[PDB]
Amino acid sequence: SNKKTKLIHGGHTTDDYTGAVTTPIYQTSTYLQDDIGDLRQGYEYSRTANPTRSSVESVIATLENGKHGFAFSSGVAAISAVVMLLDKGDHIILNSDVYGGTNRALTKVFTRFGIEVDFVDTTHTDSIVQAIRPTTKMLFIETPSNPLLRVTDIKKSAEIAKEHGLISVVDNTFMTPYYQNPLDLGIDIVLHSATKYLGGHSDVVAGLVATSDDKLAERLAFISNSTGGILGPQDSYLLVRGIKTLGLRMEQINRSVIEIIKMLQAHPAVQQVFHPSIESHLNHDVHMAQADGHTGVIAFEVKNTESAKQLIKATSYYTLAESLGAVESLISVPALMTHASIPADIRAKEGITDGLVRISVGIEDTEDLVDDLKQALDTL
Amino acid sequence: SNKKTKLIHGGHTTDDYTGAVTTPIYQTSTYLQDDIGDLRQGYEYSRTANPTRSSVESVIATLENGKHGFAFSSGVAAISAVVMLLDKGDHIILNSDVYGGTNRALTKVFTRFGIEVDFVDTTHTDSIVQAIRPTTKMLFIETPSNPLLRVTDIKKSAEIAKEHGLISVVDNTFMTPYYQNPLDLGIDIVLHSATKYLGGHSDVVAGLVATSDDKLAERLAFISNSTGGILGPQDSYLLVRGIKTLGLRMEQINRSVIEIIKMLQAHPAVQQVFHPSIESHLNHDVHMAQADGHTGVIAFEVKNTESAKQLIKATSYYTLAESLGAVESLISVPALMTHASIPADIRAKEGITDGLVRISVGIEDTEDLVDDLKQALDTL
Amino acid sequence: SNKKTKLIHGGHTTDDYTGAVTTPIYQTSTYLQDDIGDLRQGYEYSRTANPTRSSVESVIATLENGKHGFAFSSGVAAISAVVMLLDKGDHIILNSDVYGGTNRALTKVFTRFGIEVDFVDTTHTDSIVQAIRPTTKMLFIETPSNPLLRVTDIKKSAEIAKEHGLISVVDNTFMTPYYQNPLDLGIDIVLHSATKYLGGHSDVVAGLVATSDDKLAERLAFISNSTGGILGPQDSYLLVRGIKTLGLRMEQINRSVIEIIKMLQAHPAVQQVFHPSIESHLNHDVHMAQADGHTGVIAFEVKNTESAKQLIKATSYYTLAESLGAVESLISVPALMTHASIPADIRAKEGITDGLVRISVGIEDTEDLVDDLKQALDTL
Amino acid sequence: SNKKTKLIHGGHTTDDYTGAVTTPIYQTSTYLQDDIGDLRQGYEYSRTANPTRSSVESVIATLENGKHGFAFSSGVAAISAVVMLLDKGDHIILNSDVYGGTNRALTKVFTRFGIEVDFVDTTHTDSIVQAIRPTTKMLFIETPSNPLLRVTDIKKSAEIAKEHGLISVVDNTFMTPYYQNPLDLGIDIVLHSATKYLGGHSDVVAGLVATSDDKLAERLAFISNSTGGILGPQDSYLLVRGIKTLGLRMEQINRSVIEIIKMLQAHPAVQQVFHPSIESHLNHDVHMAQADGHTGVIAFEVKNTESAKQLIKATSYYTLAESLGAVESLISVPALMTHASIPADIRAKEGITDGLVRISVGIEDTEDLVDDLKQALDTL
Ligand SMILES: O=C(O)CNC(=O)Cn1ccc2ccc(Br)cc21
Ligand SMILES: O=C(O)CNC(=O)Cn1ccc2ccc(Br)cc21
Ligand SMILES: O=C(O)CNC(=O)Cn1ccc2ccc(Br)cc21
Ligand SMILES: O=C(O)CNC(=O)Cn1ccc2ccc(Br)cc21
Ligand code: NA
Ligand code: NA
Ligand code: NA
Ligand code: NA
Ligand code: NA
Ligand code: NA
Ligand code: NA
Ligand code: NA
Repeated sequence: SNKKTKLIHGGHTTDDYTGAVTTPIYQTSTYLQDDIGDLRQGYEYSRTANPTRSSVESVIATLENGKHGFAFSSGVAAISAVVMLLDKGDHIILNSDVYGGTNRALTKVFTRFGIEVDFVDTTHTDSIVQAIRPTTKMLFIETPSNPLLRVTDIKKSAEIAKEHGLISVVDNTFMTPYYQNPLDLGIDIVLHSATKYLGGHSDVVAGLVATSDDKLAERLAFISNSTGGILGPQDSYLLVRGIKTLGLRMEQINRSVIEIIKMLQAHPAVQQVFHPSIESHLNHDVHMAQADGHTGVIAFEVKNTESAKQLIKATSYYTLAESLGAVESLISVPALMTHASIPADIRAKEGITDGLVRISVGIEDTEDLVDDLKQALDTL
Repeated sequence: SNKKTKLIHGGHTTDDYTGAVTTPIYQTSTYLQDDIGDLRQGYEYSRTANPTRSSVESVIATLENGKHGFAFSSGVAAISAVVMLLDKGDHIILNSDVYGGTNRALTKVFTRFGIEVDFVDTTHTDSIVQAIRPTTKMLFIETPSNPLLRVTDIKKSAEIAKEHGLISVVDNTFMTPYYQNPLDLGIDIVLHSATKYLGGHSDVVAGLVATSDDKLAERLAFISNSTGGILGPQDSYLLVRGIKTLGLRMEQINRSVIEIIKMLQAHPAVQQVFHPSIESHLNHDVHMAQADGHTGVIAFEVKNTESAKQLIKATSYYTLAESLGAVESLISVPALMTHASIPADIRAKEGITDGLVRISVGIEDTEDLVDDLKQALDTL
Repeated sequence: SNKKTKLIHGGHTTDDYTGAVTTPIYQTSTYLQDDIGDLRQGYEYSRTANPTRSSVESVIATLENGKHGFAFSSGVAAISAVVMLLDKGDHIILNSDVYGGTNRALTKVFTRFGIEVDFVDTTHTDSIVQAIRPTTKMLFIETPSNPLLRVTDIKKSAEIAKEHGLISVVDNTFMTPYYQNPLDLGIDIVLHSATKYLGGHSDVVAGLVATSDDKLAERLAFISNSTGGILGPQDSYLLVRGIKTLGLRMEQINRSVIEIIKMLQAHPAVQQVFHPSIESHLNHDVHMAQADGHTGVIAFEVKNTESAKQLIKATSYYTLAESLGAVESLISVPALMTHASIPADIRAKEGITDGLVRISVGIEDTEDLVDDLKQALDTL
Repeated sequence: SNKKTKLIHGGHTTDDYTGAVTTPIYQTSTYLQDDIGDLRQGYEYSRTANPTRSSVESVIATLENGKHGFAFSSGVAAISAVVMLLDKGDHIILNSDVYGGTNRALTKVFTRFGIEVDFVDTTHTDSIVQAIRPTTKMLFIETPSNPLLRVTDIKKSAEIAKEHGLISVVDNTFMTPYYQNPLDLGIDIVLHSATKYLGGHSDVVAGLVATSDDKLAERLAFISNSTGGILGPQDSYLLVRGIKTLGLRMEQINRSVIEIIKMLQAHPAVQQVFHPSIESHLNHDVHMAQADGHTGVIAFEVKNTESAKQLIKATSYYTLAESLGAVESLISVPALMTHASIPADIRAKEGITDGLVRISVGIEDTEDLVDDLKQALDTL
C-alpha cells in the first residue's frame, strides 16, 4: 500500500523453495537441464538470467511501477545499453548539463558509432521541440541535474516524445523511486545509478533500468545478453538489501536538507544556493508537481577555491570523496573534481565557480550536520 | 619460474597492508581523499578502478606475459569493449565458426553501429590476406574454435595483422594462458571468457583482457570507464581464487582427454572425432607449435538425435548443462542447444549433425570418465 | 556527537590503506610475516584476529561506550563465551524468564560442567540479594525479557554485583545500544544477538560482546581464541553495514510501536498487552530511567489458539517466522513455537496463554501496520 | 566410484530448485512458515540449520563415509563441541604432542569445567590401555601429529576404545578424507580444521565433524545449537568450492613431498627429517596400512636458529606465515612460533630444536620447490 511498506514487501525477495526471508545469492554460472531444453525454473546461463539478479530486477520494476527490470554492472552500463537501442544515424536530445560520464559515453564512444547528439536546456520543454530532427529517436533527461539541480518537466517531455515518436528516458538517480516515478508520467524507460541512493551504502557499483514496454524490454534483454554488462549476484543481493531502508534514509536526508538549506540561505559566507526546494528555483512548481520529496544533493557558492578547501578541512562530518547517496555526508568541489578539464571561463559561464561546493547529505543527525557545516562556514 | 609456480606467485594477490595472503574483497564504491585530487593508493571510484579487480587484472596480465589487464562483467562484455576500439565504417575479419555470442554481438549489435564484419576460414591464413579491405582494422580469431575445434596459426595471423596495420585479437578461452600465450606470438590483445576454465568452478561470469600495448590499454581503460561493463569485487576475488588451481585442473583434464579420445576412436558407435590432438586433424602441427597442451572440449558424432539423447541419459558423470571449463564434465548437443536456429541443411553442411555431441572434460577420475562414456556408448 | 551521527562515524569502518569508505572483507586465514614474530599490522591468524571482524568489534565497543569488542558466530556463542568466565562450582543468577536458548545452554550444557544456576525474578532487585550464595560469581540479566517484556533495574543490579564481587552481564539485544547502554550504568559486560536488530536484515547470525574491563577482555579473548566461536569476515561486514541504519530503523519501529499499542489497548478482541511503554507495566519508571526508547517486541492476548492462528492468516504485513529485529514485521505464538515443551498448566501460570501473540514490529509504514493488524483483529 | 570423481559428484552441492550447478549461498537467518510448525524444506532458523552449511556438512559426511556432518566456525570450535560430549569428572586420553590449540583448550578451558586430561604417547597403543581410568570416556588422537609427524594405529585405537566403552575421535586434518578415513576403521568421530587442506586456499577458518553414530550425532547437533559455534553460509560455500580440487591439490603436494624428502635426506646441512613416508619412521608400516598417501607437512633439522632464519630468507617460494594446507608452500620455525612458551630444555628433550623447520608443501611446481629449498640450504 504505502511506500515504506512496498519497499519491504514489493518484488520477489524471498526464496520460494526454502522459505528464506532474504534472496539467496546464486554464485553460479550455469544450471542443470533435466532434458535438452527443459529448464527447471527458467534458468540456463547466468549471463542470460541469474535468480539473485532477477530478484533485484523485480524490485526495481515494482518500485517504478514498471513491468520489466534490468540490472547492469554500473549506471553507465545501463545508460550504454539504453543508448544501444539506437542505430548509426539516429539522434539523441539530452539535457545540456547531463552527467559527465553520460556526456563522455555519448560524445566520445557513441558518436564514433554514428549516434548524433544534441544537448539542449530542457528546463523549457519547447527547446526539445525545436531540437527535434527527422532523425531524432530518443529523448534522455535527468531531473534534477548535477551539480546545479536544474528541473525538467517530466510529463511534458513524455508528451512531446510520444507525439514525435521518440523513446523517452529519465535518469531518476537523484530522486529515487521513493519520490519520483517517471513511468507513471508517460516516460518509456527509467534508469538509475544504483551506486548512489538505492544501494545506499557506498559498497556497490550498479545500474538499474525499468520499463513497461514489452518491445523495449525485449530489445534491452537482447542488448544485455549480447554486450554482457550484467550485475553479479553478490552485488544484486547487496542492492536488494540496501533498498530495504531507502525510505527511512531518504526521509532522514530530506529533514536534514530542509534545515541545512535554511542555514545556508542565512549565512553571510554563502552566496547562491541551488536546490529544487527553494521557491525561487526555476521550475520549483514543476518539481513539486512531479515529485513528493527532494534529492539530498545541494550546491552552494562560497567566495573562492581557498574558502572551499577551508570548508572541507573544517567540517567534522562532511567527507571528501566522489559519488553521492552514501550514509555519510559527502562534500566536493566540482570545478576541481568533475569539471576541471573545462576552461575556467566556460566554467564561470555555466555557474561552476571556483567556490561552488556540492554536498550530498547523508543520514547523520540533522542538528549535527547543520551545526558542523555552520561552524565551518564561520571559519571563513 | 615454471608455470605451476607462476600460477601461485605471479601477480599481486596479497595485501601489502595487513599481510593477508589472499586479496581482500573491496566491496566499496568510493575512496577517501586526503586533499582534493590526492589519492592514498591511486583509487577514487570503483568503476574506474577497484583493488580486488586490480588484483585479478594483474593476474591475467602476468599469466599472458602482458603489461595491462582488464576485468569485465562477462566474456561478451570483454569482446564488446575490444570491438569498441573501432569506429563506424571499420571492418573486422573473424574466423567463420566464431562463438555464437560473438557472432550475435557483431552481426546484430555492432553492425547497427556501422561496423562491417566478414567471416573467413582462417585455418588457411591467406584467406585473411584475401579478405583484407582498405577499411579493415581488426583481426579476431579463436583457436581452437567451437564446436569443431578448428585451429588457426596465431603467429602467421599476427604477422599478417602487423603488415596490414590491423589490431590482432585472440579469444584464448579454450586453451587458457596455461597452454597458449598469444601475446608471445605477436598478437596485440588476448581475451578470455573467465566464466570457463579460469574461474574453473561454474560460479563466476566474467571476461578478462590482456595486452602489452600502452595505447591500446589506454583506449580499453577509457572504454571500460565509459561503458562500465566492469567485474565486481566478489567475482574478481573468486576468479583469483579459481586461477590458483588452473594448472592442476588443466593437466588432469588433459590426461582424461587423451584417454577419452583413444576410447572414442576405437568405439563402433562413434564416427568422427574433432580435437586438435588427433594427428589427422587439420593444423595439428600448427597447434602443437603454438600450444603446450590441449583444450578439454571434444566433439564427436553418434548416429542421430536419439542416440545423442540416449548417450546423455546413460552417462552417470556427464552432466547436461550449458558452458564449459567446469570441475564437472559437461555434455551437450550443439544442433539442439547452440545451433538450433540454423536451418537443418546448413547445419549438416557445416558439420553440426543431429548426432554431434560436445563434451567438456572435467576433473573427475580419468578411468571413471572413460568407462562411463564407453558404457553409455555401448547402450547404443 | 549525537547518536545518529555516531552510528555513521564511530568505530573504524574505513580502510586506512586505500581510503575505501567501507571496511574491506578479509576473506583470509593467515598473514605474511616479514620476520619471525614481526606482524605488519598485528594480524597473524584469522581465528585470533581478522581485520573485518576487528572493525565490527570496534563498532560495538564504540556504540556501548566500552573499550573492547568481540564478535561471535551467534548470540548463544557470545553467551557461552561469557559463561566460560566461570569455573566448575561457580553459581549464576539469571532472570527467571531468560531466553530459551540461554536457559538451555545453562541448564543442559553448562550444568554438566558443574556450573550452578538459579533463576530469580529480578524485577525486584532484592531477589538477587537473597539468591546470592558464597559461590555466586555472575549476575546475568535481560531487560526487557522475552516474551512478556519484564524490566529489570540495571543500575541497581550493577551496584549489587559490585558489592558482592559478581561479574554483571546484560543481554541488551531487545533495546540495542541505540536506546540503552548498560556499561554506562556500571555493568561489566554487555552482549547482543546481532542476529536481531543490529544486523537488522535477517541475513546474519552473530553475537557481539563489549566491555571496559581489561582483565575481563583478556579472558574473553583467550576463550574466543581457544573455543573458536568467531564470526567470519563476510558476516562481520554485513553487520557493520546493517548497523549504519540502526537509528533510523529503531526510530521508525518505535513510532509504529506507540501507534500499534494504542490500537491494541482499544480493541475488544485483545485482552492484556505487554510492553514497557505502557504506564501500568511493572518498572515502567525504571525502564524510562535507563533507556531512551523502546524495543519493537510487543506481546498481547487474544482469546485462544484459533484466534491467534486466524490473526496470523488474516494479516497482510505480519510474517510468520522465528527471530525478531527484521525489516519485516514478524508474528509468532510462543505457546506453540518457543514454549511448547512446557506443560500447559505451567504455561498458563507463567502467562504464556494459548492466545498470547508476540509481534516484532518492522519498518513498514506505521498506518499500514496499525490498519492491517486492526482489520485482522476485527475478523475475530 | 573413484575418489577424484566422488570429490565432484558426492554430497549435495547443487540447487534442486533452479538447477544451479553450485550450492546457493543462503545469507539468511530465518525462514517463512506456511503454517505454525510447517517448514517448507525443514529450515526454520539458521543457527539450527542453514542450507549452504547443510551442503558442506553433507560433503564431509560423504567424504568420510559417515552419516552426519557438522560445520563449525573453526577447527577448535569443532574440537570444543566434541569435548562437550563429556561431563564434569570425565577423563580424556590424548596423544602427548597434540595440537597446541587443542592442548590449550583442554588444559586451560575444559579442566576448569572438571574434565580430566591425560597425554599419552599413542605410537604404542598399549599406552592407551595403561592410561584408561574408570572415569575415561574419550580417546582423541591426531595422526600424523604436529610438528614431528608421529603416527598412531587408528584401527587398534578404535578396538581399544570399543572394548572400554570410549568415544574414539580422530583429528584427520593432516591427511584429509582423500587419504585416510578413520570412520572406516571403527572410529566414532572424525574431525578437521577445514582451515587447512579442505578449504585449501587460506581464506576460510572452519571446522568439520563427521560421524555414523545417530546418538553421537544427536548430541553434537544439540551442542552446536546450544553453544552456537556454527560456520556461516559464505564460508560454507567457499569450503564446498575448495574441496572440489582437494584430490588434485593433495596429489601434486605428494609428488613434491617425495622429491623434497629425497633432496633433504641427501643434503649435508640437514640432519633429521620427520615424515611418515620415510621407511625408518616409527609406525611407517601402520601409516601405509591406514592411509593411501601422505600429509604435506614435513619437519627437518638444520644446525641452529641462525640457519633456520637464513633458510627462510633465502627461499623464493617458501612463505613465512602460520597455518598449513595452502596453495602456497609455507615455512615456519616451531621453537620460535608455536612452542616458544616452553622452556628451552624441554623443547630440546621433545625434539623441538632451535633449527627444527616445518614446511607445509604447496602446489607449486615440484622441481621449483626442490631447487629453491636446495639452493637456500646451500647458502648454509
Ligand atoms: O570532466 C568531464 O567529464 C567533462 N565535464 C562534464 O561534466 C560534461 N561536459 C562535457 C562538455 C561540457 C561543457 C560544459 C559543461 Br558545464 C560540461 C560539459
Ligand atoms: O544460435 C546462434 O547464436 C547462431 N549460431 C551460431 O553459433 C553462430 N552463427 C551465426 C550464423 C551462422 C551460420 C552458420 C553457422 Br555453423 C553458425 C552461425
Ligand atoms: O522451549 C524451551 O527452550 C523451553 N522454554 C523456555 O523458553 C525456557 N524455560 C526453561 C524452563 C522453563 C520454565 C518455565 C518457562 Br515460562 C520457561 C522455561
Ligand atoms: O604454545 C603452546 O600452545 C604450548 N605448546 C604446545 O604446542 C602444547 N604443549 C602444552 C604443553 C606442552 C609440553 C611439551 C610440548 Br613439546 C608441548 C606442549
Ligand atoms: Na509520484
Ligand atoms: Na507508457
Ligand atoms: Na607457449
Ligand atoms: Na606485441
Ligand atoms: Na542512556
Ligand atoms: Na565499569
Ligand atoms: Na583408506
Ligand atoms: Na562405527
